[PDB]
Amino acid sequence: DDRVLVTETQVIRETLWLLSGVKKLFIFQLIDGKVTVRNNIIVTHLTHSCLRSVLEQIAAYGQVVFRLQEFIDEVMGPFRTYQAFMWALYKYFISFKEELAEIEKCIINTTITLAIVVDKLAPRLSQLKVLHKVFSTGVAETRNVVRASHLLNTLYKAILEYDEQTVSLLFSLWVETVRPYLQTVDEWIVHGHLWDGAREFIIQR
Amino acid sequence: MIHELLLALSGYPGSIFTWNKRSGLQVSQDFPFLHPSETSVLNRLCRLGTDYIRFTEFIEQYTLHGIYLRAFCTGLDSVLQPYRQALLDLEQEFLGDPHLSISHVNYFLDQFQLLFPSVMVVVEQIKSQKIHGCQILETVYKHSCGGLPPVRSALEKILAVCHGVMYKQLSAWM
Amino acid sequence: MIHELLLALSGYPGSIFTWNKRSGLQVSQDFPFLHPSETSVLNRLCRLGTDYIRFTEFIEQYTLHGIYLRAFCTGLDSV
Amino acid sequence: ELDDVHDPLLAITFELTLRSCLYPHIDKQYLDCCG
Amino acid sequence: ITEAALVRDILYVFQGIDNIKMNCYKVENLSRSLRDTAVRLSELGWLHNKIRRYTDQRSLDRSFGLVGQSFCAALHQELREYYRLLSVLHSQLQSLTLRRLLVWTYDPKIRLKTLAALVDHCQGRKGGELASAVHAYTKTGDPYMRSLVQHILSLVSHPVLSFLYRWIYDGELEDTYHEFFVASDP
Repeated sequence: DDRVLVTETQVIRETLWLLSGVKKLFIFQLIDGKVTVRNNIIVTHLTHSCLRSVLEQIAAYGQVVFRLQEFIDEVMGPFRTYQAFMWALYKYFISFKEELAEIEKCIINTTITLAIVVDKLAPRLSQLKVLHKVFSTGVAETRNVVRASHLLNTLYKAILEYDEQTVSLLFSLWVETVRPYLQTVDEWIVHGHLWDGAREFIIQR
Repeated sequence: MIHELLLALSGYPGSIFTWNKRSGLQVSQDFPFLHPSETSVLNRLCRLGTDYIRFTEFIEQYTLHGIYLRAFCTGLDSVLQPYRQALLDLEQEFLGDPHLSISHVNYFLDQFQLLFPSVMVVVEQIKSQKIHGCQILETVYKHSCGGLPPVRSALEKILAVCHGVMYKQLSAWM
Repeated sequence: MIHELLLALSGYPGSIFTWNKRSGLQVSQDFPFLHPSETSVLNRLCRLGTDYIRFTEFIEQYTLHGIYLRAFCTGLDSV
Repeated sequence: ELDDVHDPLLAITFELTLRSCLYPHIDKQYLDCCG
Repeated sequence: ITEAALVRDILYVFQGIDNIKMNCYKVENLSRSLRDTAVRLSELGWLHNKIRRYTDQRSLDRSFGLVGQSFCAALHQELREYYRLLSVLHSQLQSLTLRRLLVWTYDPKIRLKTLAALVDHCQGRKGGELASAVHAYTKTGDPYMRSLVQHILSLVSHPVLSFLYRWIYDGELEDTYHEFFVASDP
């Protein structure tokens, strides 16, 4: 059986791209919306199997970030809530991307190997696992008023479960998703009329 | 093989270090390149890896429910931090001089080898008796009066964060 | 191709960065001086430029007539 | 400008009692309207 | 059977792992001028297997108590030291011979002869009665032993002076296992 025998540093660069959410990578070739490690990858060490083990874990993280990127894509290419929800998600990704991008700087310009970049990314791979469970309830579902109510209610329930850095994320993710309702509620009060779109509000007049 | 081992002690099993769901980490069989006398010390070394794997598997699974179980695992990673940090170091020392053998690597663990074993049955009592509720703040405390100085200094940390929950609720009520 | 990229993002394509009146900016083919799985981001980055040119091609032609439309164009130059 | 009132409240016990300080913005406003 | 092979196995008999097999480590050819020194050098393992088993057997049950465990724990910081020396010796096998090894392991044949005879004098001692049977090894005079055991006493007698400073300033004795010499009646 033949193998490609990739070098060592090349893997970390590829892993960073998987974290970034980019597709079409020589490693982690997805097939059906499910990232999956290749079969001919081997390093001088690590006996060709531990590599399939360590990559398999990071792959599980790629799924969490690839699916979210697929979600943001299906909104860019007037719900006023999902569109207001992704802007919170999108805002989190830019800052998260900066930490991953910064690491790439210290690679081209100190020794760096696998077991170091992972432990350096512990407080991120932790925060990311939460989103795989918070968003799972925002994707498993047809009317526009039940898809937005059941989503916004899942956050306020999931925060009371976590009552620190994980709470600061969900809270900063909450405010930027309840911004639509707080607007129309105020707009209904002072301007004396309910100005809704697609009957998004729960009061279907 | 060094960097191969330092991953096996991290939670990633491979061909040299097979994984069994019942026994735990262990070496497969005799290897020609290495000596036939080392096949023992590694097995003595894996008795530590099995602990970390069975730890992190339970930590992720969160399993039973209750905040006092959530916080216990939340704290259980803190005591387990010096283990990881002391493992990252081993690679740096081996990166410098290429004359270090498994003997030195086995020697470096030293403190972790006599700590995990005593902090293994504390977990087993929980998953085997359905210790639900604030009753954890005693089951961990009854083992906090142990003689081993390292342990007496480990569980006290977990009790120091597990009290943070009660102290949160208690002030919220009073 | 670094400086080659910035010029393509300003409205001047080249040989490595071909131009099409139907699709828009896009990487031509595979090059040996680029990573095999890197062309992805460039195509995504080029989609940012493709919008920019269609702005200028609309702005320069001013095309429909009327002052409000024309002043909407100059308003588009500020943003 | 309600959202621009909830956010400043964060500047000056989380999301249950903290949320119980948002309503004074929505209740006094109501009291004027009905009154 | 060269001299480099025996040094290859001896570095493992120093731990318990067995040409040299397992009460003396009978070796099983080679010249008489080699078997004798091997039998002599291996005597350090039989002192090492016995001490490790004692700490292990007791590190299993919780019946030993707080004072006992402390003494058992003190037997590991005096074993990490014995696990380090082997690493430096191991790096030179790639030169040292049996004669060189004798001048190397002449001192740790004594520390592994007080500790391997300190865990037999206190076998069934649970509680303060253990901290009183590792103090009956200080009346020895030997400046190398009286300055080793008088350190294990400074660790074993820390839990005892933990109840005492509790039962004096606060009067709240607490020991599920009966160790303190002040026994309460419900």
